[PDB]
Amino acid sequence: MLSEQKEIAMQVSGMTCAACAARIEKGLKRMPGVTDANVNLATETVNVIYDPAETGTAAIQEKIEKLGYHVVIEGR
Repeated sequence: MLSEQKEIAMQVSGMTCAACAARIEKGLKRMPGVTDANVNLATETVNVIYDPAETGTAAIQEKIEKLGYHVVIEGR
C-alpha cells in the first residue's frame, strides 16, 4: 500500500578520514531509492536515508564492498 523511507545509521571500517567515508556514502547516494547520505566520523558512523522498496542494507553492503570498504550492521 505504502513506501515510507527510513534512516539507517551504522559503522564503517577502513575510513581514513579525508572525505573517505563521504566518498563511500556518496556512492550510495547514487543507488535507486536512496534520498540522502550524512557521514558522522566524529562517531566513526554514517547515516543514510533510503526507501526499503527499492533500496536497503542488502544493496548497500553490495555497493559498499565495491566502494572498497565494509560496513558493519551492528547496533540494531
